[PDB]
Amino acid sequence: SQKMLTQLQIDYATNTSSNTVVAYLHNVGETTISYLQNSVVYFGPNGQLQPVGYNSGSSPYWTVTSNSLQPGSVVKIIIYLSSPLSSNQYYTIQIVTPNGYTVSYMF
Repeated sequence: SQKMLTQLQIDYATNTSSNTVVAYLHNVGETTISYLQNSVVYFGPNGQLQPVGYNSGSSPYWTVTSNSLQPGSVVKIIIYLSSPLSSNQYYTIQIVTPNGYTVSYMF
Protein backbone atom coordinates (compact mmCIF):
# COMPACT_ATOMS: atom_id res chain seq x y z
CA SER A 1 0.00 0.00 0.00
CA GLN A 2 3.13 2.15 -0.07
CA LYS A 3 2.89 3.41 -3.68
CA MET A 4 -0.09 5.60 -2.76
CA LEU A 5 1.71 7.01 0.32
CA THR A 6 4.81 8.08 -1.66
CA GLN A 7 5.28 11.51 -3.27
CA LEU A 8 8.23 12.32 -5.53
CA GLN A 9 8.75 14.95 -8.16
CA ILE A 10 11.36 16.14 -10.59
CA ASP A 11 11.63 19.83 -9.65
CA TYR A 12 13.78 20.84 -12.60
CA ALA A 13 15.79 19.27 -15.41
CA THR A 14 17.96 20.71 -18.17
CA ASN A 15 20.63 19.87 -20.77
CA THR A 16 23.72 21.33 -19.07
CA SER A 17 26.54 20.79 -21.60
CA SER A 18 27.42 18.43 -24.44
CA ASN A 19 24.67 15.76 -24.41
CA THR A 20 24.26 15.60 -20.64
CA VAL A 21 20.92 16.11 -18.88
CA VAL A 22 20.69 16.86 -15.15
CA ALA A 23 17.45 16.26 -13.21
CA TYR A 24 16.72 17.14 -9.58
CA LEU A 25 14.62 14.41 -7.92
CA HIS A 26 12.88 15.62 -4.77
CA ASN A 27 11.19 13.46 -2.14
CA VAL A 28 8.18 15.58 -1.14
CA GLY A 29 6.35 12.84 0.75
CA GLU A 30 6.66 11.05 4.07
CA THR A 31 8.26 7.73 3.01
CA THR A 32 11.91 6.84 2.44
CA ILE A 33 12.87 5.82 -1.11
CA SER A 34 15.16 2.75 -0.88
CA TYR A 35 17.70 1.41 -3.37
CA LEU A 36 17.65 4.52 -5.53
CA GLN A 37 20.37 3.15 -7.82
CA ASN A 38 18.07 0.22 -8.68
CA SER A 39 15.51 2.58 -10.22
CA VAL A 40 14.53 2.32 -13.89
CA VAL A 41 15.01 5.37 -16.15
CA TYR A 42 13.61 6.05 -19.64
CA PHE A 43 14.36 9.09 -21.81
CA GLY A 44 13.52 10.31 -25.26
CA PRO A 45 11.78 12.64 -27.69
CA ASN A 46 8.23 12.84 -29.03
CA GLY A 47 6.83 10.10 -26.81
CA GLN A 48 9.35 7.47 -27.94
CA LEU A 49 11.56 6.68 -24.96
CA GLN A 50 14.76 4.65 -24.65
CA PRO A 51 15.80 2.67 -21.55
CA VAL A 52 18.71 4.34 -19.75
CA GLY A 53 21.01 1.89 -17.92
CA TYR A 54 22.41 2.68 -14.48
CA ASN A 55 26.14 3.46 -14.77
CA SER A 56 26.25 0.86 -17.53
CA GLY A 57 29.38 1.89 -19.45
CA SER A 58 27.53 2.87 -22.65
CA SER A 59 25.23 5.82 -23.49
CA PRO A 60 22.49 6.50 -22.67
CA TYR A 61 23.25 5.82 -19.00
CA TRP A 62 22.61 7.60 -15.72
CA THR A 63 24.38 8.17 -12.41
CA VAL A 64 23.40 9.29 -8.90
CA THR A 65 25.56 9.48 -5.79
CA SER A 66 22.92 8.51 -3.17
CA ASN A 67 21.31 5.09 -2.85
CA SER A 68 18.33 6.33 -0.83
CA LEU A 69 16.06 9.36 -0.75
CA GLN A 70 14.78 10.41 2.68
CA PRO A 71 11.63 12.58 2.98
CA GLY A 72 12.56 16.15 2.10
CA SER A 73 15.79 15.29 0.29
CA VAL A 74 16.72 16.13 -3.29
CA VAL A 75 19.37 14.38 -5.41
CA LYS A 76 21.01 15.19 -8.72
CA ILE A 77 20.49 12.54 -11.42
CA ILE A 78 22.82 12.85 -14.41
CA ILE A 79 21.86 11.34 -17.78
CA TYR A 80 24.53 10.89 -20.45
CA LEU A 81 22.81 10.88 -23.82
CA SER A 82 23.96 9.26 -27.04
CA SER A 83 22.31 11.86 -29.29
CA PRO A 84 22.27 15.66 -28.98
CA LEU A 85 18.97 17.25 -28.05
CA SER A 86 16.99 19.05 -30.75
CA SER A 87 15.36 22.37 -29.95
CA ASN A 88 12.42 21.34 -32.15
CA GLN A 89 11.44 18.25 -30.11
CA TYR A 90 10.07 17.76 -26.61
CA TYR A 91 11.82 15.25 -24.33
CA THR A 92 10.49 13.14 -21.46
CA ILE A 93 12.29 11.73 -18.42
CA GLN A 94 10.47 8.77 -16.89
CA ILE A 95 11.62 7.12 -13.66
CA VAL A 96 10.21 4.08 -11.86
CA THR A 97 11.64 3.86 -8.36
CA PRO A 98 11.97 0.47 -6.63
CA ASN A 99 8.65 0.62 -4.73
CA GLY A 100 6.96 1.07 -8.13
CA TYR A 101 6.27 4.82 -7.90
CA THR A 102 6.58 6.57 -11.28
CA VAL A 103 7.66 10.18 -11.85
CA SER A 104 8.10 12.09 -15.10
CA TYR A 105 9.20 15.47 -16.43
CA MET A 106 9.02 17.02 -19.89
CA PHE A 107 11.13 19.84 -21.30
